[PDB]
Amino acid sequence: AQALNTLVKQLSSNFGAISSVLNDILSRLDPPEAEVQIDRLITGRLQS
Amino acid sequence: LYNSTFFSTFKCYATKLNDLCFSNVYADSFVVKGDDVRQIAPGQT
Repeated sequence: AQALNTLVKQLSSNFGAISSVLNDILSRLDPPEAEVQIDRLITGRLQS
Repeated sequence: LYNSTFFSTFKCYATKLNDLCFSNVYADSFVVKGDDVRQIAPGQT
């Protein structure tokens, strides 16, 4: 359970990005600026 | 109203008519300087 709880909670982590929710970096920023933001949240959640 | 070039800025803080969905949206109206147009933005302390 503790391994799951760590795995669940790190979805909330910003990983140095603007948001930790994709529907606010996409629906507010421009699609050139949305790319680098959605780039890092993939890499940050991958190494979780 | 966004379909106009009589205005100058349209700076919202496209995707910025996709984010316009919230509670009671205001229309705070005021006369600024051209040096104060730059300081109508979140922050600008």
